[PDB]
Amino acid sequence: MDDIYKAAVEQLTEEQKNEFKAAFDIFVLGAEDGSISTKELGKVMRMLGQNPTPEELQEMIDEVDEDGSGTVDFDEFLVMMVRSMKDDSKGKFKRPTLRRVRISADAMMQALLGARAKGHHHHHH
Ligand SMILES: NCCCCCCNS(=O)(=O)c1cccc2c(Cl)cccc12
Ligand SMILES: [Ca+2]
Repeated sequence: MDDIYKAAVEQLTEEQKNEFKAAFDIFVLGAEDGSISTKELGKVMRMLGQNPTPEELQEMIDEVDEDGSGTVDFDEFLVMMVRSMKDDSKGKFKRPTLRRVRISADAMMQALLGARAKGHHHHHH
């Protein structure tokens, strides 16, 4: 990924990396290679209530696939989380376009992370 994103991944503390790593494992749940691909990508999207097609799944991976690997590995999935975090920027001018569907990284992470304790009423989630 980008040098900046790469640094961001390394910057994350043990807890931060562990927190993100949880999504990676869940994302590649059953993944033979262990990386997140379109098949795995769609699985996570389904959990979030999204059902993107294979074409969309590959495109989504490309977003975090600077190397054009086509898949989101441990370092790649971390970049996605970092990308959304950016310099504390969210954006609201994007509006529904060239997609019509917007999924927040934080919301997605909670969907994947929220599979153990709590999750019934968030509360400090
Ligand atoms: N404010 C949100 C920041 C934008 C970055 C999130 C991307 N938003 S996204 O809809 O393209 C998206 C959602 C969930 C998982 C994704 C995976 Cl595993 C790969 C690629 C895209 C993914
Ligand atoms: Ca990659």
